[PDB]
Amino acid sequence: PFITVGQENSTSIDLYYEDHGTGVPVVLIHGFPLSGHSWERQSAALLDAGYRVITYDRRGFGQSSQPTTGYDYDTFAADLNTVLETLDLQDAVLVGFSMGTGEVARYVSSYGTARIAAVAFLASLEPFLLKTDDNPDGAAPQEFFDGIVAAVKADRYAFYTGFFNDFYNLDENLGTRISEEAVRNSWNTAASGGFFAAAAAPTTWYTDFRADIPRIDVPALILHGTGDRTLPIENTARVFHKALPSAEYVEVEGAPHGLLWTHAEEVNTALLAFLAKALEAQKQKLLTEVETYVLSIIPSGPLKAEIAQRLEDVFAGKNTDLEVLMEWLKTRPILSPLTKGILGFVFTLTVPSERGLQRRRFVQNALNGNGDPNNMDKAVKLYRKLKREITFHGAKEISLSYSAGALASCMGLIYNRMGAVTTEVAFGLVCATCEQIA
Amino acid sequence: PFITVGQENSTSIDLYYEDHGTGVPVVLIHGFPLSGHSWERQSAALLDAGYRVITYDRRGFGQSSQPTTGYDYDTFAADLNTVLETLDLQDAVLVGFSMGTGEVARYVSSYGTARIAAVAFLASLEPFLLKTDDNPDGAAPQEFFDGIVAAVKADRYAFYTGFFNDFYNLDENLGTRISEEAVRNSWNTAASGGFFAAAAAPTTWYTDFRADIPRIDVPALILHGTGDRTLPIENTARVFHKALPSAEYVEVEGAPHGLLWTHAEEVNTALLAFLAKALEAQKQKLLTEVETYVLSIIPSGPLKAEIAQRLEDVFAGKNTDLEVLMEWLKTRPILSPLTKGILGFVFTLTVPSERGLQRRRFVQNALNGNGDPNNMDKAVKLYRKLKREITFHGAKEISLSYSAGALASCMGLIYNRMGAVTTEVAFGLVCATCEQIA
Amino acid sequence: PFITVGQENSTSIDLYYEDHGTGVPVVLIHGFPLSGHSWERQSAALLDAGYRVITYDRRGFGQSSQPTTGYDYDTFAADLNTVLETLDLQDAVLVGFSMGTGEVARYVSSYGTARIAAVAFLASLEPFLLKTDDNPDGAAPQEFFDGIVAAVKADRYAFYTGFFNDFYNLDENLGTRISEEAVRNSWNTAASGGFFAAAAAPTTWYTDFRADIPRIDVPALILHGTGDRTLPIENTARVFHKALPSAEYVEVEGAPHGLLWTHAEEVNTALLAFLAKALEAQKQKLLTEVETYVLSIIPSGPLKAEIAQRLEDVFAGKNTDLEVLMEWLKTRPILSPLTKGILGFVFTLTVPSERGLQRRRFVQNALNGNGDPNNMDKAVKLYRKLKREITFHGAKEISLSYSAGALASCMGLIYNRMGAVTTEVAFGLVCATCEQIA
Amino acid sequence: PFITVGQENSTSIDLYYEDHGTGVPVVLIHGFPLSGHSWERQSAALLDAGYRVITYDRRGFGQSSQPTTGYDYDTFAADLNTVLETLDLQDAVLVGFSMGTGEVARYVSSYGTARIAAVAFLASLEPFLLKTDDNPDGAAPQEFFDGIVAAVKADRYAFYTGFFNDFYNLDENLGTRISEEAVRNSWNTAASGGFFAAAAAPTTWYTDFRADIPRIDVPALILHGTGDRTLPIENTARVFHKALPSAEYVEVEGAPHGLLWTHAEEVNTALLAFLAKALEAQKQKLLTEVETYVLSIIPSGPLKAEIAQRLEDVFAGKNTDLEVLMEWLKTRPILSPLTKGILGFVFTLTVPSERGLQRRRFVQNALNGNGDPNNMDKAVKLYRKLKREITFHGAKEISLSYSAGALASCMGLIYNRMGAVTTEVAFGLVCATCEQIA
Repeated sequence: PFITVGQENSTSIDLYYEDHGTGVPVVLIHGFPLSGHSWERQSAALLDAGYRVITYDRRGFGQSSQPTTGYDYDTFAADLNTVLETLDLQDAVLVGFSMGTGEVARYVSSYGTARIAAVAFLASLEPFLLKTDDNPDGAAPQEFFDGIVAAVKADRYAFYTGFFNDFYNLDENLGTRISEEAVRNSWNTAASGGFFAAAAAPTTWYTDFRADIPRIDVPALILHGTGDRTLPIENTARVFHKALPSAEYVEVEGAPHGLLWTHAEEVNTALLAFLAKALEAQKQKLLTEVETYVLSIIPSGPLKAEIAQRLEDVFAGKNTDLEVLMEWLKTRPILSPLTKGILGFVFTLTVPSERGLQRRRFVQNALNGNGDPNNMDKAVKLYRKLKREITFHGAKEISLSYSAGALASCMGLIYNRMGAVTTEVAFGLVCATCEQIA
Repeated sequence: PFITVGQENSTSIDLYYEDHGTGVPVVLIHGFPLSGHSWERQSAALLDAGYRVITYDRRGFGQSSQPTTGYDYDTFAADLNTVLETLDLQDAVLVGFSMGTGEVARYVSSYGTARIAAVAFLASLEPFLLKTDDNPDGAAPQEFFDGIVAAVKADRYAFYTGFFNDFYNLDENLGTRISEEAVRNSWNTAASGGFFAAAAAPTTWYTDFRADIPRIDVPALILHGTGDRTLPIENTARVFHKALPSAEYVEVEGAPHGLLWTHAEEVNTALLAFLAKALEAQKQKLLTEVETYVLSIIPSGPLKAEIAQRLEDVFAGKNTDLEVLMEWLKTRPILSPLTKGILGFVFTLTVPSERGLQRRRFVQNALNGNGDPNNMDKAVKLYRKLKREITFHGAKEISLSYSAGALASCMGLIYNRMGAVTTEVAFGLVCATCEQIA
Repeated sequence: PFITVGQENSTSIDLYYEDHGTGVPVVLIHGFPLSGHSWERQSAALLDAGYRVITYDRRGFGQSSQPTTGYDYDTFAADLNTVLETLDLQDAVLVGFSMGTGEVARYVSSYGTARIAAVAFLASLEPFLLKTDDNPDGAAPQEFFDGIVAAVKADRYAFYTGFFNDFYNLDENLGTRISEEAVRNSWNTAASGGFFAAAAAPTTWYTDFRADIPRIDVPALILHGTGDRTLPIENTARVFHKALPSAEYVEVEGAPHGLLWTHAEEVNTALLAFLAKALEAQKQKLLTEVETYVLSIIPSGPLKAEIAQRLEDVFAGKNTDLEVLMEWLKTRPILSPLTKGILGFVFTLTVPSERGLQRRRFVQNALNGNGDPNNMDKAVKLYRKLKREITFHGAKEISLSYSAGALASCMGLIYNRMGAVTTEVAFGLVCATCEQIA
Repeated sequence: PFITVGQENSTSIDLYYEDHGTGVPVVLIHGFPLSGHSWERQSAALLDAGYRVITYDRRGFGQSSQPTTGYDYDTFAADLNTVLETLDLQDAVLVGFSMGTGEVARYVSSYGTARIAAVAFLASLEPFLLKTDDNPDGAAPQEFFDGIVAAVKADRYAFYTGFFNDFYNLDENLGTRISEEAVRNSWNTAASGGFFAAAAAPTTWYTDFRADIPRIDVPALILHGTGDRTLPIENTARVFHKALPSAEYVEVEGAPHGLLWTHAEEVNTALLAFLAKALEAQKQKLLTEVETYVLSIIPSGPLKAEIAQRLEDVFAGKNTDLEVLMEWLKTRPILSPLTKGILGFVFTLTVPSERGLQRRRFVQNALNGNGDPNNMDKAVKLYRKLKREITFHGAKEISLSYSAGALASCMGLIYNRMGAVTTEVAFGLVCATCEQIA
C-alpha cells in the first residue's frame, strides 16, 4: 500500500502506509529513524478498542521512497496533508512521536483542523529545541546538532547503536523493559532507511514551532517520559505545557525516549483514556443520526415511541433479548413488511448477543427484493462498492444512487450471511434506504 | 406465447400455446372447432395434482394463425413435432380430444415415442370414420362428410349452433351439466377461428389411422362417452379397443361428445388415475438419481447409511422433524461444512412442513461462497438462467459450467429466501454441484 | 512479483510469489513464521531435476502485505485458489510445510483437484492438534496455545529466539546441520512479518482437518521428523498415516521441525522419489501417445516394428548412439524425406548423448519449408504462441491450426537453435504434424 | 522505483534503481553480493560536487527481482542498456565495482558509446580472471571458482561471513576503517538477495573481457586496492593497464577489495578529480568547435577579434557579467539581428553565472524570424526530433536538412524554455544554423 506525495527526477516519491481496522481513524506518525511498525504495541491496543489504525512511513525512512530532497517540516506536513486528502479522512486523530509531533503541530497550523477531532504529542519537540538568545528554553546550541549530522555522515550504521542506547536507556531498561532482539529490529529498521534521510533529518529537529502551537483548537494530549535523553523534558514538554494549557499533561515516571515500547502499559492506558473521552461525543452522534433515519420510516403513534426506546437501550448497551423483540416486531398491524425488515436488520448489527442460533423469516422476505434477477444483479454491484468502502459518509452517498429495489436486496445480502461489511457502513446502507422512503 | 411451425406467403403460420405449472409435461390437443382454453376443467385438475400443463391451438383455430393451406394430418402432426422440438419436452404425455386424438396417433407413428411416456385418446376418431367396402365399421359414407363441408361454406356461423347441440346434447344436458353461458363461449371460440379452417377441417375427420395404431408402444388410455353424436361409440372406441388391447378402456355412462365439460368429474378422475399409475415409475426415478448425486459426497461409513435413509423417508413422504435432524446434521465429526449445507438445502426443498419459523446457520455459512463479489456476481447469472429454465435435465446441464464457488452461492440464493425456482430444477443445481465434487 | 488475493479497506492484500523453471508446476507453501524463501534448498533441487518451482508468501508473512483480517484456513485456501487460477496451472503438485500443510488439505476439500496432480505433506498439522475429550490424538489443550499467543504479544522479537531454538533443535544441530548465520536469516524474515499476523497465526494451528482428508483423491506424501519439537510426530503424522494410508509414509530419523534446512538431503531425496513415483503413470500413456502419432507416419510393415523399439528404448531412460540412429534414419529406403526430419527431431530431444558436436543436415532440408517467406512468416507465429504455452494439449491445439508446410519450418527454428521451447510443447508440435497426415 | 528489463514466465523481471540530484549523470554499478546502497559514500561526494547519481541493483541482488535465468554479462549489459534507454541518459558516466566493472566493458563493446562520456573501473575483473594456457596472466583455474559455487550452495549465509571477512580485511580494518555495524548491514544486503543468484554469479567472474577492451574509445579510470585479497591486483589492474594505457592509472596503497567504504576518502578524491578533468575536457573540446562555427557568421575585422576574445574568455570561465556583454552585443555596427540573436543565445548557455536574473529581449525578437505558418511549424517538427536526439553530430545532421529560417525559429523555441534538450544538443542546432548561413 503506497501513497504518492511527490516527484523526484524520473522517480515518484511514494510513501508506505497501512490502513487497518474499522472505526474512528487514528493516524500514527513515527519518529527518527524508524518505520510505521514501531507503533505495533499501540496499534494492538487501538484495534482491540475498536479504532481504525493508519500508520505511514516518513520519506527516506522505512519502506517509503528515499529521495535526497524535501527535508523540512513544510514538506513533511505537505505529505501528511496529501495522505489525509487521498484517504479522505474526516474527524480523525493525529498522534505523533519524536519527529512525528513536529508534523502534527505543523499540519494543524498550516492546513487547519477540518479533518481533526483530537491530537496527541508523545515525546514532542515542541516548542523549540535550539537554544538561542531568543529562546533560553532550548536543549542545545546549533554546534551540537551539527555534531550529530557529521557523526551520521561518518558512519550512520555505527551511529545507530549509540543512538538506540540513548533512545531506550539500555543500561537501565535492557533485560527488563526491552529485549535485545527488540532493539535489533529497531536497528534493522533504521539501517534499511535512506542514507541521505539519516543525515538530513537531524537538521529539522531544531525547528521553531512556537507559531504553530496557538493554532491548536482541537482537544490535545501531551505525554513525555521523565528520563528522556534525546529530548530533555524540561526543554520540551514542561515548556509545552505552559504554551498550551488546554491539553492534558502526563509525565510517565522513569520512562526513556522510546517509551512506545518500554512503557507500553502506561502509554496505551493514557492514550485510550484520552480518546474515549474526546471521541465519545461524536461516536454516539451517529447513533442518534442513524436513529433519526430509522424513525423516519415508522408511522407516528404508540409504536414509534417504543421502537425509539428499543434503539436507545440497544445503542447504549442495555440487555435486550431478540426473541421477545423479533416476535413482537413481526405481529404488527400498521408496520409494512419493508420496515419490519429494516428494524430486524439494524437490531442484529448492534448486538453480538443474538445467541447465534436462529434467523427470522419476516425480515428475510422483506429484504428480498421480489426475486428479480436484474434487481439482484445491481444489488451485488453495490456490495462490491461497499466491500471497498470504509466510511459511513461514503457508504450512504453511494447507496443513495441505486433504486429502492436494489437497496432491499443488498441489505438482504448482508443479513442472510452472504456478504460481510463493517457495522459503520451497514448503517450507511440503512440510512440511505431510509432517505428513499421520505 | 407463440410457436412458428410454417410459412405462408408473406406471413408466418404461428400457433398459440400456454406453458403452465412445473413437473411432468402434459400436452393437451383440443378438438373441432375450439381452442386450448377448452381444457380449462382438465388443466385445473392437472395443476392441483402437480403436472405441467401445455395447451396449444391448432392452425386456423383459436388465437393461432389462420392459413388456407396444410389441412391434413401429415401437417397437423408436423406442427405437433415442431412444438415438442421447440419446447424440448422429454417423457411427456400427449392427451387428445376429437381431432386431437388424430394427431396423437399420427405423431407417434410418424416420429416415434422418444419424448413420450404415455398417451390418451378422449372421444377419438380412431381407427376410421369413413364407411367403405374396405371398412364396414365406419360411421358414414363420404356423401355425409361432403354434406357438412357444404353446410359450413353456406353459413358457418349458423352451422355452429347446430353443431354445438350435437356436441353437448343440449336437450339433455343444458341447465344441468352445462350452462348456456358456457355454450356461448364455445361459440365465441369457434366463430373467432379461421373461416377456411372451419370448412377444410371436416375433410380430415375421415382419415385412416389403422396403420398408425400398431405403432403405439407406450401406455395408452382410451375414453369415450356412450351418448356421443359426432363420433358414434360403436364406430370408434368400441373398435379402437380391439385394435389396441394394451390400452385401458373407459366408457363414461351417458356422456355426450363434449364430455370435457359435462362430465368433468368423471374424466378428470380417470385421467389422473391413469397418469399417477403410468408416471409413478419415472417420477421417483429422479428421487433415486438425486439421492445418488447426494450420497456421492458423503464419506463412506455409518453416517452415509443413515443419511441415505433420511432421504428415503423424506422423498417418500414419511413424517420427519427437522429440529432433531438439523441439530444432528450440524454436530458432525467427518462431514465437511459444504456437505452439511447441501444436505440442509435438500432437506428443506422436499418437505413443506418445516413449521415455517426458523432457519439454520451451519448451512447458511456453507452455501456462502466466501463472500467474494465476483463469486456472487456469477451466481446471480446462473439464477437468471435457472429462473427461465424448466427441466431437471436442463438446470443440471447449465449449472455444470460455472465453478464450484458460484454454485455454492447460487444455492444460497434459493435457500436464503432470495431467489425462487421449482424443486425440479433445484435438484439440478444440487446434483450438478455434487458432480463437481467427484 | 505480486498477486492480489483480497482487499482490506483502502489497501489491496497482495501476496509475493516467484515462478522459475519449466515443467510440472510444483507449488511450495511455507509455514510459521518463515516465508517462500525458506524453500531455497528444495527449489535448487527441483530446478535441476527439471521441474517448475512456484513459491509464494502467506498473508502477513514474508514480503506480502500484512493485513489484520482473514487469518483462518478458509481464507488461506481462498488465496491459494486465486494464485492457482491466476497462473492457470494444470497438473500441479502441492507441497506444504507446517502451517502450509493446512492450506493444501483445505483447498483440496473445497475447490477440487482439477489443477492438482499430486500432494505432499511435510511436517503436517493434520488431522487435529487441539486435545479435547473427543480425541486423545491432540498435541496440547487450548490453555497451551493461549500461552503462545500471549508470549508473541509480550515480545514478538524475543519469542522467535526461543521458537527457533526448538524449530531446528539448536541443542542438536547448531554448528552441524545448521550454522548460526542460517538462524539469523530465519529471524530477519520472522521480524519483518506482521505484528498482528504473528499473534493471530498460532490460533489457526489447532484447526480441525479431519473432514478434509477423505477429499484427497490424488497421490500423497506424508513426511515427518522423529525429533520434531513444535509438532509432535505421534499427534500428527502417526495418526495422519491412518487417515491416509495410500500415501507414501516417510519418517526422517532424528529430524527436527526445520528439516527443510537441516535434513535437506533426506527430504529432497524423498520428495524427488515421490514426484517420480506419482507422475510416472501419466508420462506413460503420453510417451506412448506421442509414439502412437509417430508410428502412424511410419508405413505399416517391418519398419514400423523396429522404430517402435528405437523409441521405447529411449523413452524408458536407456542411452544410445546418436550417430547410429542419424545414419540408420538417414540411409533408409521406405521413409519419406519429411518423416526422416521428424524422427530426427524427436530423437534430438529424447537423447542426452550429445557427443558435443555438429548438427545434422537432412533434417534441415526436410524441415526447411521451401524457403518460402509466406510459409516461414507463419512459422514464427506458432513459436510466439508456443513460447507462451505449457501443456502438451495446449501446444497441439494451436499447432494444428496451421498448414503442415508451416509446421516444418516451425520445427526448423526450434531445431536450428533460433527458438527455444519445453519438452511437452515440442512434442505437442510434432504430434500435431503427425495428425495432419491422415 | 523499478525498471522492467525482461520477463520470466508468470513474473516480470524488474530492477530497483534510484535517481538523485541534477547535473552530469553518473551511473554507479555495484558488485557481488551487495546492492546500490554500497555507494552511499561515493554517492555523497558526487552530490556535493554537483552530479546526478544513479544507482541500480543487479538482478538477483538488492531489492530487484530474483529470477533464475540470464546470469551472464551478455544479459547484464542488456539490462544496463534497457535502464539507460528508459532513463534516456545523455553523455553520462559509467562507474563499476567488482562485477559492475564487467557491465561497463560489455556495454561499450556491444551497444556503443553515444550515451557515454567517460568510464571507470574500480577493483575490476578485466581482462580475464580464468588462468588458461593461452592466458598466463589469470588468477585461478576453473577448479577454484567451482569450489566457490559449491561453497555457497552448501550454506549461503555462513559463506558470507567468510567472504566479507576478506572483502574488507576485517583483521586489519575492523573497528578502524570499517565499523562492525557497517559489516552487519552489508551482510543483511547479501542475505536478502536471490539464492540462485548467489550460486550463479560466481561463474560470471571468469569472463573474458579481452573482446570488449579495444572497443573503449572514451576516457577511463583504472583504480584498484593494493591489498585486494578477493581480486588480486597483479592479475587484473596490472595487466588491464597494458590493454588500456590511455586510462588514468591509480593504485590505492593498503586498500582491500571493499575500498568503497574503508578507503572512501581516497576513492572520492580520485573519482572527483577524474570527472572534473575528463568531463571538463569535453566541455572545452566541443566548445571551441562551436566558436569555429560562430566565427564563420561574423565578418572579418576587429569584431572577429573582439567576439573571439569574449568567447574564449567566457569559455575559459573568466568572471564577467552578461549585462556588459548583452548590451555591448546590442550596440554593434556590422552584425545583423540574426547573428546578434545567435551570439546572445550562446552567452546565456556558456555563462551559468547569470546573476540569477531574466532573459533578453533582442534575441527573442531575432530568433523567431517571420513566424511563417509552415516554417514555424517546421520548427516544432525539428523540436520533436532534437528532444529524442542524444549526440552533437546527430543534432547537427538532422537540423542541416532544415532551412535557416526554420533553424532560427527552432532556436527561438529552445531559448524561451530550456531544456530539453541538453547544451550538447542545443549547440548542435547553433552550429547547424551557422553552417547554413554560409
